[PDB]
Amino acid sequence: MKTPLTEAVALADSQGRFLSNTELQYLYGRLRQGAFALEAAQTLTAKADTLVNGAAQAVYSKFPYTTSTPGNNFAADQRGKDKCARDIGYYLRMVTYCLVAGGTGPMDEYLIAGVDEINRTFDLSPSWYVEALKHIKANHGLTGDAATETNNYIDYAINALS
Amino acid sequence: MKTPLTEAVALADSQGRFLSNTELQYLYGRLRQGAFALEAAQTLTAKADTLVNGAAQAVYSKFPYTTSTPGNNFAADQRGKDKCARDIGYYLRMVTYCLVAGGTGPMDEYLIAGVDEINRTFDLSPSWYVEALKHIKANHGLTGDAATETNNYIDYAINALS
Amino acid sequence: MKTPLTEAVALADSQGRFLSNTELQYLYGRLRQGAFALEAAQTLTAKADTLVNGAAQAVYSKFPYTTSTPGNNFAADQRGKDKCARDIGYYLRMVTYCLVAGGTGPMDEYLIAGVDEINRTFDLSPSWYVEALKHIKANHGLTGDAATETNNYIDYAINALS
Amino acid sequence: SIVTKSIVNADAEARYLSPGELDRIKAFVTSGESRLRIAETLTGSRERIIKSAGDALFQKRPDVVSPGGNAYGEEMTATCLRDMDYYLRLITYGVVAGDVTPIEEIGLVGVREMYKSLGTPVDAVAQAVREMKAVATGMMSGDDAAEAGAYFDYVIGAME
Amino acid sequence: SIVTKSIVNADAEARYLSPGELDRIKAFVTSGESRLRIAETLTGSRERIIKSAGDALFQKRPDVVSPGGNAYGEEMTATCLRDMDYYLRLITYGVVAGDVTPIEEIGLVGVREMYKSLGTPVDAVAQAVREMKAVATGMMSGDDAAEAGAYFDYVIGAME
Amino acid sequence: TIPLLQYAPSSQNTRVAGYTVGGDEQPFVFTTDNVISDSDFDVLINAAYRQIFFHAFKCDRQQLLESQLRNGQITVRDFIRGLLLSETFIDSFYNKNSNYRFVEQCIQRVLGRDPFSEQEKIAWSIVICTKGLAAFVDQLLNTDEYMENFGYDTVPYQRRRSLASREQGEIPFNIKSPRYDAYYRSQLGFPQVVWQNAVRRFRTPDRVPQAGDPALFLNMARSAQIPK
Amino acid sequence: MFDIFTRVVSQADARGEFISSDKLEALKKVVAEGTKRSDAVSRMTNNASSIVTNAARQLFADQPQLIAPGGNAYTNRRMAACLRDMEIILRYVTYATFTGDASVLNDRCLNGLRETYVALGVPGASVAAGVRAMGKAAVAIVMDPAGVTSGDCSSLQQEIELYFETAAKAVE
Amino acid sequence: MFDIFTRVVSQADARGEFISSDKLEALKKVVAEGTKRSDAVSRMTNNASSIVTNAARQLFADQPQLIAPGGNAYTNRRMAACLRDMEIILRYVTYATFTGDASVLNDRCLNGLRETYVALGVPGASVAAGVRAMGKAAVAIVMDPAGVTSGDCSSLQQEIELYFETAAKAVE
Amino acid sequence: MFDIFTRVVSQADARGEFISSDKLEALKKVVAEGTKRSDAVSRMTNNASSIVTNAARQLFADQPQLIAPGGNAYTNRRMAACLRDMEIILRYVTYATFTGDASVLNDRCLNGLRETYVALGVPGASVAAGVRAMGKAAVAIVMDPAGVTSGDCSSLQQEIELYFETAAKAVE
Ligand SMILES: CCC1=C(C)/C(=C/C2=NC(=C\c3[nH]c(/C=C4\NC(=O)[C@H](C)[C@H]4CC)c(C)c3CCC(=O)O)/C(CCC(=O)O)=C2C)NC1=O
Ligand SMILES: CCC1=C(C)/C(=C/C2=NC(=C\c3[nH]c(/C=C4\NC(=O)[C@H](C)[C@H]4CC)c(C)c3CCC(=O)O)/C(CCC(=O)O)=C2C)NC1=O
Ligand SMILES: CCC1=C(C)/C(=C/C2=NC(=C\c3[nH]c(/C=C4\NC(=O)[C@H](C)[C@H]4CC)c(C)c3CCC(=O)O)/C(CCC(=O)O)=C2C)NC1=O
Ligand SMILES: CCC1=C(C)/C(=C/C2=NC(=C\c3[nH]c(/C=C4\NC(=O)[C@H](C)[C@H]4CC)c(C)c3CCC(=O)O)/C(CCC(=O)O)=C2C)NC1=O
Ligand SMILES: CCC1=C(C)/C(=C/C2=NC(=C\c3[nH]c(/C=C4\NC(=O)[C@H](C)[C@H]4CC)c(C)c3CCC(=O)O)/C(CCC(=O)O)=C2C)NC1=O
Ligand SMILES: CCC1=C(C)/C(=C/C2=NC(=C\c3[nH]c(/C=C4\NC(=O)[C@H](C)[C@H]4CC)c(C)c3CCC(=O)O)/C(CCC(=O)O)=C2C)NC1=O
Ligand SMILES: CCC1=C(C)/C(=C/C2=NC(=C\c3[nH]c(/C=C4\NC(=O)[C@H](C)[C@H]4CC)c(C)c3CCC(=O)O)/C(CCC(=O)O)=C2C)NC1=O
Ligand SMILES: CCC1=C(C)/C(=C/C2=NC(=C\c3[nH]c(/C=C4\NC(=O)[C@H](C)[C@H]4CC)c(C)c3CCC(=O)O)/C(CCC(=O)O)=C2C)NC1=O
Ligand SMILES: CCC1=C(C)/C(=C/C2=NC(=C\c3[nH]c(/C=C4\NC(=O)[C@H](C)[C@H]4CC)c(C)c3CCC(=O)O)/C(CCC(=O)O)=C2C)NC1=O
Ligand SMILES: CCC1=C(C)/C(=C/C2=NC(=C\c3[nH]c(/C=C4\NC(=O)[C@H](C)[C@H]4CC)c(C)c3CCC(=O)O)/C(CCC(=O)O)=C2C)NC1=O
Repeated sequence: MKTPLTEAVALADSQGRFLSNTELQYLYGRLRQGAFALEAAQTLTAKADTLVNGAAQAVYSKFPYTTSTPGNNFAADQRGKDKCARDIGYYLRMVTYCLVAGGTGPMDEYLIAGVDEINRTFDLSPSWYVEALKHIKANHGLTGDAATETNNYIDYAINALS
Repeated sequence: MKTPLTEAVALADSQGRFLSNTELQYLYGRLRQGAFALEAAQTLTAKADTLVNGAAQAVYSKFPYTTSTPGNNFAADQRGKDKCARDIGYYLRMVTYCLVAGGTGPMDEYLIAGVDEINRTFDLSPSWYVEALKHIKANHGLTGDAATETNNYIDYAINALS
Repeated sequence: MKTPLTEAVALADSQGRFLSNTELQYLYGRLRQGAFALEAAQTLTAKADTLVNGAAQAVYSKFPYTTSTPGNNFAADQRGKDKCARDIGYYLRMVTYCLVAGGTGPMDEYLIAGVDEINRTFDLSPSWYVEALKHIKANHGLTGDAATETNNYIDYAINALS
Repeated sequence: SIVTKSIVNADAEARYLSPGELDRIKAFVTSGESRLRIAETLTGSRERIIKSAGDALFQKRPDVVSPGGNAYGEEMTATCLRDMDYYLRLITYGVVAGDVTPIEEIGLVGVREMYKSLGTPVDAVAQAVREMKAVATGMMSGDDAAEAGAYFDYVIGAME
Repeated sequence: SIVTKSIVNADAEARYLSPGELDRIKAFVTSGESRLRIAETLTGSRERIIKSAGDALFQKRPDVVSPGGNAYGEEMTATCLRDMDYYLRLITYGVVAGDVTPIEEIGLVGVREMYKSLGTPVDAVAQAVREMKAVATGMMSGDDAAEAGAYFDYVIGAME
Repeated sequence: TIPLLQYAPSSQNTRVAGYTVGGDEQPFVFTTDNVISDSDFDVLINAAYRQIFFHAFKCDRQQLLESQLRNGQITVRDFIRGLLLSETFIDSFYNKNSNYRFVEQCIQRVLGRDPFSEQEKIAWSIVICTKGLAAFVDQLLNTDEYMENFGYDTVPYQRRRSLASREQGEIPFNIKSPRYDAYYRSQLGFPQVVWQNAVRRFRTPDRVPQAGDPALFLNMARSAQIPK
Repeated sequence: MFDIFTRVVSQADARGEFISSDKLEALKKVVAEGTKRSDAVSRMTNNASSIVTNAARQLFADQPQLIAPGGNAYTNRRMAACLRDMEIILRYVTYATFTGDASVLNDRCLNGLRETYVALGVPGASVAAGVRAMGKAAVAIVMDPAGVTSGDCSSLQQEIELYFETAAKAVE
Repeated sequence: MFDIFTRVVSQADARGEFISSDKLEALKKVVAEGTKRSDAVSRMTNNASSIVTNAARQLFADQPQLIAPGGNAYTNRRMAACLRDMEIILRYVTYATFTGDASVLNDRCLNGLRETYVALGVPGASVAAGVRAMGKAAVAIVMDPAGVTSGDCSSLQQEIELYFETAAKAVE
Repeated sequence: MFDIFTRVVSQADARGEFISSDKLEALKKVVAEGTKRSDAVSRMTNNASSIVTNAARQLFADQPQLIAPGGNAYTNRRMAACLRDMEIILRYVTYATFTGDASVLNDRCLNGLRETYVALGVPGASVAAGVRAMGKAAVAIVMDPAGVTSGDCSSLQQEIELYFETAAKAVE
């Protein structure tokens, strides 16, 4: 759970010392971040369902073979589409959780830490999720510094994928 | 390099003792294996080029999208086909090397140890290589116990892939 | 308990992998060994009592002082002879156990691991047991490859003694 | 049972048993062999009845096993299957006795008060006996399934 | 208990409780805390007491587990350990009550007639309680072992 | 930086000399001295990962530490320290467990032996907070026992876990000591409702043993040994 | 950590005598069928990743509460650890049927993992059902003869199902 | 090891949905008062050695049995360990009011130190009274104004006294 | 880990006062007889291997079940471990009578080895009888005069038999 206040406490604890001005600098910086990041997370919460459906449709558009071939890993049947838009919503929910938490900790603990072996065991290409995250980071519709750090979290998920 | 004589020497060395009858049992067993395995490796050496082309054609048949979409990971252009039949021949050569060596050591050191991160970085689906290895293990045309242990090595490569 | 199948499982477990063709080579070799070794162990079971008495008489012949001097370590009295032919039969029984088990494990766990400190504490010369094992390996009366590996186990006991 | 009911109904009326009641007792006495066969059918396969009926119930009504429901957890699901076992045992008693006075007189009088004091939805219990009836009448011949389904029908009717 | 015994002994004599009996009840009332501590010591480690005492008993008296004895077989040895569990439970009751009238008034009156009707050697049962006493007084402090060994002593004395 | 309060060492299998020849149940030893191949280094690295934190995921692995290890610049005890001060080991082990529980877990893994008593873990637990986890790991690696049994380039392992000519040795520290304690389990709310078992766990109430039945003690009656 | 042969050796040493003849005929028949034991073991081993993926595939279709948020196998890290736990159990089953003794399976998993799953909050029921389904699929994969000379596997289906049921019951 | 934000994130993930709006307004007010919270923290942190020395000063004036020979804090080494234990407790209080959650204070001290003081023979009552007096002096040092702009210090007096009472009750 | 002198020092520190005079006269007599304590300790130490071999020699003559196959000390490795356990017990007895305190013997053996022998399946009775016979032979070897100036060793036979009985009772 790599969030700034948690890791500041971990630094001060591993050093064995009290808190210094460094952690207070970390804190006024974190409050500066959260002062826009919480409203941006609320805006993503508002636009979430349409973003999930648009990402799923873009993923079906770029990879049309997954809709066609019979296979339980592919979303040819309906249960594949339910499970697969479910993990689209999982990715978007982890993006909002990292927007609230202020660090890549929630996605690192809920998504990243086992995603490679899961995609290895289940024959899931990570490029599908890369395409979906690219569609989300194109279509989230935020502006300014909140948009840049949202794109930062999504690009972090992309780099963790491939 | 997990080959039986090497690992017998490693056991006797880590125990700090001389060789016992256990390693000689390992040895008469290894010679029993090699007495057919060397001729089977020669037969695979004979049928290698047609097996490589047949595996590449079966891979293009089951995954027709890779021939169509533009992308340097896909074998749409000609250089993709050269590199990709090159790694077909790589897989077949590692199968023959493990047939000669008598253990999964050569494929474990030359193929398996980094294949997951390579397919992660390069957007290569391992299912392509699984299809190719399945075509090879169907079409190698050996018979008997040599055929069973050849299928064992190919199935080991499949399980290491996904 | 260094037996071939046990140590193959230990290798595959410490490596963290499944079983490969190496352990199956170990297995067809172990079955090849046991296919004569079990009948040789039965033949030693048949000739055991006369071999024990002959080894005890050869030990009394080469070391005649042990029958003469008063001492509880020496077999001058009758209880020394009972206990001492008992440990002759112990050595022969461990030889048969290693013949059945297919490795030096049973003698290594039942005899070898403490024999040096026991002979140190009890004033027993190990050369007595070396003479007895030499008489056994001369007079066991087997033939062929079973005889060679029986002599291998007895020579292993000799080298572990001195 | 049938004999108890006929004796009591003639007993309040200060009369003997009428001959129609007597051939009723006679017909029940002759049909007791088929009643005992249905009872052995229900008794010998109680494990599969309780298991499959609990499976189909929790498939049908998943909220009582979800956190928040009554039968949530290991021991609560075990007590739920125990209550289903109780009701199958009373079904066997009512099959043998030829009437529902064992079932009613043991486990149906204050069933609403008891399951209201425990916090249990009684409709889900009716669904449990419905799935028990489905598995049990899937296990027998036609007239045997009808005769057992009469008592299963009485239990689900006495629930609601 | 102590209070029952004092009340009955004053009750036959048609008198009230004498002051010496009253300070007896008072001293038992004060020592009840140590009695409850001995009871928790005996209760919490009953598994190891029964297991180790059965092991030492069958080591000491192997003929009752040999074919021909009473406690031969799986269920017979389980019933033997159950009888030892019964006697350890009565030991705990007698420890709390401060007197042996729970132990005697539950499981020691017709013990000879019962174990003669079952075909059981009573000396081997006395050895079972002896090994239970050894494991239990090996588990406590000195005065606690003496106070528990008094009741264990009463059980082995009431056997023979 | 006051000295530790002195504590009793309890009796253990490691405390005796022990007279064992090379058996199977003796754990495999991995030194950098007898291994030089790319192969053998990969096998050693996976063995050290297995010993320090039961399974190592691909994100869990440290490219820096293994990369330094194949040259020879870094000794295997420094690789052990790099795994110990690693952030994923701290996150999985130090954050979730209690302090005393963490000291217990890490002493088990690094020294290869169980802690002698609770008093020893209490004694060692003060170094962690007074000086940081880095100084605690530094104080734990340079003791007499680690330097005597493993040293600079031997991967640590459980010492005399299994006895000679025994069927069952001891529980491996990996399966025995989990990653987090019961407190963190209570934080997760982890006892999950399983209705699909209670269909198959359900036995008829007549078949269930009661307080007069000897079926409760039957497991003890079959677990106890009776001589012939 | 015992073989079949070391098991007979330890029993004969506890008896204190030599090995009797009938045990040697039993071990001769074991040496005749030990390769037979092995053929199932190798065809069991080659399909191991398919076995664990199909087992988790049916299990998480069967109990969707584990995939549901707040479930025990919900998190990606925890789900990878779940597949790791299953693969470990299958590997030690293959080891025990290699050596022909359940003592390796006992030694390596059983005595600790029940307490581990209690302490972790892991539901023992789901992993018990998963090991049962994995064992059913393993015997189903082993028994089919595809490109194999006809032979009798009847005893060895017995032994493999014994090992799987021992694992599933020790898990609980 | 949790923040305020990670606490809301874990609760929203256990719910399985997105974060509701009222929790976001609560977190916005938390982000507005988080600096509030921590100026308070900084003036608590700067006087920490004075706080622990005055706390031990009043405690050993109050209970002279600890200073008396045979007392638990009598020996010079033990007395230094006592001041170390108190300073550690104050430091983890400052950490918990930094992160705004009591889970760090729970994680780092509470579950083990009660059993530690039982096993050591340390009287839990004296250290409980010392943590209470230290907390009273800490709020008394935090609440006074000396050159600082007026602020809503009071809720945070609520939270700091909560953390100190949690520490004193977990010590017992 | 205590001496005689450190025992008096710890008791005087728990009292909190200086050492009283009668304890100092007792320690002066201890310093006069401490050499007396230990020349014998030296004659106990020099014959240690003979003591443990004669003790095991009488014990395995007395209980032939341990030497019998299936017995606890039957196996050669186990028999060497048995002689090692006995020699360790004798060595810590010699340490405790060197320092003049039983706390070293308690610290190094007693609290753990009873549970060790329970968990191992070691019969505590045989090793208790062996430690008793070893102690009887040790006092018998210590008490005889063969070229040594005569002295009254009555309280040191008392102390050595105390240490041996403490070891035998802690073993059980
Ligand atoms: C909270 C973070 C989180 C993630 C990311 C996650 C992914 C995840 N996706 C899974 C399956 C899946 N994932 C997909 C997704 C797709 N397949 C396609 O064809 C589409 C391109 C894409 C749609 C987005 C599908 C269809 C399945 C079901 C296939 C299966 O049986 O394993 C599974 C196996 C569970 C199961 O079999 O039902 C996991 C663990 N789980 C998590 O807990
Ligand atoms: C000796 C063992 C060994 C293996 C297995 C191996 C694989 C391997 N394949 C690669 C690329 C590749 N692999 C493929 C293969 C395919 N793509 C397809 O569409 C087909 C389905 C499949 C044909 C078999 C292709 C087309 C490339 C070139 C793509 C690239 O730029 O990275 C690369 C990156 C090197 C490069 O970019 O040229 C490696 C390392 N290398 C090795 O040394
Ligand atoms: C199963 C493997 C095994 C072995 C090998 C074994 C040897 C063994 N031999 C012993 C004694 C002995 N060993 C001997 C043997 C001899 N002395 C002679 O003069 C002859 C040359 C030779 C006859 C073979 C004798 C006479 C004793 C009794 C002497 C004694 O008190 O210690 C003892 C001490 C036990 C005792 O004192 O009775 C052991 C442990 N024990 C084992 O469990
Ligand atoms: C609380 C007072 C109390 C006692 C003591 C008691 C004993 C009691 N012991 C019984 C059986 C038994 N009890 C034993 C016990 C022993 N046999 C041996 O060899 C050992 C020496 C010994 C135990 C260590 C055995 C073997 C039986 C079975 C007798 C039979 O099956 O014929 C039975 C008949 C079956 C049953 O209903 O349990 C009773 C009632 N019941 C009581 O209420
Ligand atoms: C060599 C023998 C061996 C076994 C058996 C073993 C089990 C084991 N499983 C664990 C976790 C786990 N095991 C499971 C498995 C499951 N949970 C479920 O929900 C399902 C019911 C089941 C899937 C079949 C899961 C999900 C965890 C993760 C718990 C966590 O990380 O919080 C842990 C905690 C540490 C960690 O995985 O990284 C251990 C020690 N470890 C061993 O060394
Ligand atoms: C590691 C490489 C390797 C393999 C693969 C191997 C297999 C193998 N299986 C054999 C036998 C056999 N294998 C089977 C197996 C079966 N028959 C059935 O009908 C069942 C469905 C199935 C088991 C499920 C049978 C029945 C035999 C008969 C001979 C024997 O008992 O070994 C034999 C005996 C010798 C021979 O065939 O030449 C071999 C070689 N040997 C090796 O060295
Ligand atoms: C990070 C969390 C953490 C806590 C809380 C902790 C407590 C802790 N306090 C200890 C000792 C102590 N703690 C105290 C404190 C007190 N005793 C008294 O008399 C007073 C009631 C009180 C003063 C407030 C004393 C005197 C000792 C010394 C005991 C000794 O050395 O024998 C010890 C024994 C080891 C040692 O100090 O050097 C631990 C582990 N350790 C930790 O790592
Ligand atoms: C780590 C170094 C550091 C410190 C020390 C720091 C403190 C600090 N306290 C502030 C505000 C404040 N601080 C307080 C604190 C209080 N007012 C009261 O009346 C109470 C008694 C007391 C709390 C107990 C208040 C009320 C404000 C008003 C502004 C705000 O809400 O931040 C601000 C707002 C920005 C500014 O003042 O320029 C700063 C900088 N900032 C830093 O970067
Ligand atoms: C410093 C204090 C200390 C003590 C006391 C100690 C005892 C000790 N005795 C042991 C074994 C043993 N101890 C005995 C001794 C006996 N068993 C018998 O049958 C006789 C009753 C008795 C001979 C007097 C034996 C036979 C074993 C071997 C058990 C085995 O290896 O399976 C073991 C198991 C590990 C091993 O020896 O190699 C320990 C830890 N260890 C210590 O570190
Ligand atoms: C470390 C090397 C060393 C040894 C061994 C040693 C022994 C030693 N023992 C002595 C005395 C003595 N030692 C004994 C011992 C005993 N008498 C009995 O009858 C008892 C059975 C037995 C005790 C159990 C006695 C009685 C004396 C008389 C003188 C004295 O009190 O010291 C003395 C006095 C000075 C002398 O004898 O010249 C010496 C030197 N001194 C040394 O420097």
